[PDB]
Amino acid sequence: GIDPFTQRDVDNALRAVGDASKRLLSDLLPPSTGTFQEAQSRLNEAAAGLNQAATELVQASRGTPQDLARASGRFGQDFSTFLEAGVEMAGQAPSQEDRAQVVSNLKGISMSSSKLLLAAKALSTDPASPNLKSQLAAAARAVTDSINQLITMCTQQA
Repeated sequence: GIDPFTQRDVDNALRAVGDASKRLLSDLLPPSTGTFQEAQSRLNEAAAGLNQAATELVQASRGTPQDLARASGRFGQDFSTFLEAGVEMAGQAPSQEDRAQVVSNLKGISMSSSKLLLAAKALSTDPASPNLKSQLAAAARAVTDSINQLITMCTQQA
């Protein structure tokens, strides 16, 4: 056997995040009709987990590439659930101006999460680069920022 789950997870994350970001923010839209607050709540629950997923990349970046693997594997996977909920409520937006706006926010976190993963991947091949830890933490902070940004907007913002 070979060394399992160390490089797969960092690519698998891009697989999940990338596909979700491309298939949901383009072409395919969740035709889920019902209560807006349901998708709102569903997004909130999902976000809370993804917030930790980004945190996992942070804690793992200062540990081992093998931790980064599981951090990557969850981050990409959980992002799907987050995005699928976000795009769902985005499609329920009555005004297309707001609809396009919320999609723009979704892109912000979709891109940032992708950009974060790239740092984790690089840190798996370059684990002796201390600066790359901080770059990862910075990108993770950006992801978490975008998550909270969208979550603040999904609720009635005052």
